[PDB]
Order: sequence, then structure tokens, then C-alpha cells
Amino acid sequence: EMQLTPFLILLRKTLEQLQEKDTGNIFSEPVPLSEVPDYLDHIKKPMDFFTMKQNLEAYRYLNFDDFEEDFNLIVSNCLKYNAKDTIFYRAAVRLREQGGAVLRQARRQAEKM
Ligand SMILES: O=C1CNc2ccc(C(F)(F)F)cc2N1
Repeated sequence: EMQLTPFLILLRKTLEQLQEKDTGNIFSEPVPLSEVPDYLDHIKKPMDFFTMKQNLEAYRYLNFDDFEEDFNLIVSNCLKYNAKDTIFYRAAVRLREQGGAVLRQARRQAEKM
């Protein structure tokens, strides 16, 4: 029951804060199938922050949960594909932790609207 423009402004800010936690920029673009050619064998919906930005501006995120679901996909795809003893897996754990705090505060702001 809120206005669209401030909500999208909030999602844009939140997406930027989430990208800021991905200091290695390993989640900024789709996992490159050129370097990971079997990635799609068990990853049924790849996700990344560039795709999320495209989805945002295409008005595909009209509630907080749909935005957060695609963030969670970035994390879960990485935990699924990569072995636990890899930098990639640990980076997804850290993103889940740091991004979770970003999302909780952003959702508080959206609920104020
Ligand atoms: O799960 C992931 C997360 N992103 C990523 C970037 C680059 C590469 C690679 F280019 F292959 F080094 C692999 C991955 N795998």
C-alpha cells in the first residue's frame, strides 16, 4: 500500500549496498559458462547482481520478498555449485551474513512506507 517510485529507490540503494559486500565482484555478473561449462547441470536458475539490476529496472521486483528471493539465489547457487573448502563457498556464506543484515534494515524502511 505504498508508492512505487520510493520503493524502487530503496531497492536500488539496497542492491548497491549488497554489491558493496561482494568485494571480489564474484557475484556482479553471471557465472561465466566459458570458464564453468558444466555450471547449468544442476543450477537451474543462475542469478547475479547485474541480472537483479535489470530485473529491478524492468519493474520485476514489486515487493521486498521477490527482490530478496533473487539475492538468496545468488547465495544458494554458489553454496550448491562449489565445494565447501573453496573461496567461492566461503564468500557466499559471508555474503549471506552481511547481506542478511542489509536486507533486514532495508525491509524495516520499506515497512515504514
Ligand atoms: O559460483 C561462482 C561464483 N562466480 C564465479 C565467477 C567466476 C568464476 C570463474 F570465472 F570461473 F572463475 C567462477 C564463479 N563461480
